[PDB]
Amino acid sequence: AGNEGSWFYIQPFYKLRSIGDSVVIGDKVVLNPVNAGQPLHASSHQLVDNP
Amino acid sequence: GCNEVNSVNCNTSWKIVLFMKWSDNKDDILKGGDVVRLFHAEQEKFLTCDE
Repeated sequence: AGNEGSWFYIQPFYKLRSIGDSVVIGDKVVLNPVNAGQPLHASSHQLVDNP
Repeated sequence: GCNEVNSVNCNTSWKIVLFMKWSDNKDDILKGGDVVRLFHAEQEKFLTCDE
């Protein structure tokens, strides 16, 4: 759909490495909805069809 | 001992060696001959030693 919410969260954080530059490989803060939309789950929440 | 050098009759050897270049001197770089404050640390902190 490529619709409203995706769209990403403006995408850095931590400390190393402020916004306004190139990140190649590392680890990152990924998407938000425009509707707010971050933060995000890590979860311990699933059902029976899978472990 | 804390002598010095000027004016009066006396021959003397001098000079130095590999220190700074037209390359390194400008700018920021790692100013190796004149490095400044110790810190790695980005944990909102810039640690450095004290007694």
